[PDB]
Amino acid sequence: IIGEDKLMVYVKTGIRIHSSINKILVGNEAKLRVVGANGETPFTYGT
Amino acid sequence: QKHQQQQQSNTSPSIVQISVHSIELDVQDMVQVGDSINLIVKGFSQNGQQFDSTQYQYMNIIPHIDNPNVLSMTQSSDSQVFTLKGLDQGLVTLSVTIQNPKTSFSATSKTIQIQVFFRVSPSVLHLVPGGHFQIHWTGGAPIRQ
Amino acid sequence: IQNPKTSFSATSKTIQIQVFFRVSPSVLHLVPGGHFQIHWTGGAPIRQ
Amino acid sequence: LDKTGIEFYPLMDGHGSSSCKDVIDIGDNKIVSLDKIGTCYVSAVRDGR
Amino acid sequence: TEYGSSAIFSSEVSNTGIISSSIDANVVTIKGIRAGLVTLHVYLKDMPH
Repeated sequence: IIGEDKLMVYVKTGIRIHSSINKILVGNEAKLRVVGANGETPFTYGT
Repeated sequence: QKHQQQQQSNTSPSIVQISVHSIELDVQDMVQVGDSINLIVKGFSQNGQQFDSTQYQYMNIIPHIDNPNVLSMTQSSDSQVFTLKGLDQGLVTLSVTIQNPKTSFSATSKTIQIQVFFRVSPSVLHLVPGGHFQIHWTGGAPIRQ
Repeated sequence: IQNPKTSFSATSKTIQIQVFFRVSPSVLHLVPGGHFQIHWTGGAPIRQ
Repeated sequence: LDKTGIEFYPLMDGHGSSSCKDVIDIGDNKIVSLDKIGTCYVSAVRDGR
Repeated sequence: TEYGSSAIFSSEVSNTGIISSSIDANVVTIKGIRAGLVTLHVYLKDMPH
């Protein structure tokens, strides 16, 4: 053996909606996204 | 001839590596709404030796969070230690970057995640025989429960 | 080794000397059904 | 030249004249000039080669 | 209508070498390098929520 190293893998259930705003004016928009129910972001599941 | 590998020189030298190349974060994955936990940032060398706390006063330490509205952070009276606080229920992703302020070279930790942390509705129901219903519920760990 | 009076040279055999690893990332987060390939740095990449 | 396994090394004169540290810095795949007038020499190495 | 000089953006790429990204002002330009699926992430650097 010329070395050992250790990756920790966390695996984390349901889904939720996410937005930073929940009001909109007439004629305005907001972009919505999904996030997982533990907090899983589209970075880790979106692919 | 057969034992020659074990004869060390009793005038033992010192060896100094000159250059943070990996980071560990020492903290808990769960905190209550309204309460706090500590985070310790461990910086290591190219050869896996930790730096001593007395060297972290020379390091450019930069924490990273996705959802500061659920889990907040401050730095403590020790540069190596940070204080976290939960604000409402949820999940948050956390990491820390350290940079050399003489050479702009940096290293970053693993990402980690921290949770912040039930009732039934209605508490009373009235029916006729042959009636049907479905119970509802609120608050807790809906991603872990 | 070269001769500084005649320019004649001789060369040794080649030999190999070995010097004595890490993973990246050190922490990963996935969702169930997620895939990844581990990356690594150093060790002895011509004998390991 | 940002690509993993590229390496950058400032080159000093054998008379010790080029203290490149007084003219430039090199970090985060950037180059930066400093307060002083001068010339620096640099190698771009790759894969230890 | 105007973001000021404090509106610094960052971007990350969940499968490296499928694309490259580059930001200028408030525009992220990307280029395809290999076939596949990737998430691009973009955030306000100093307010990452």
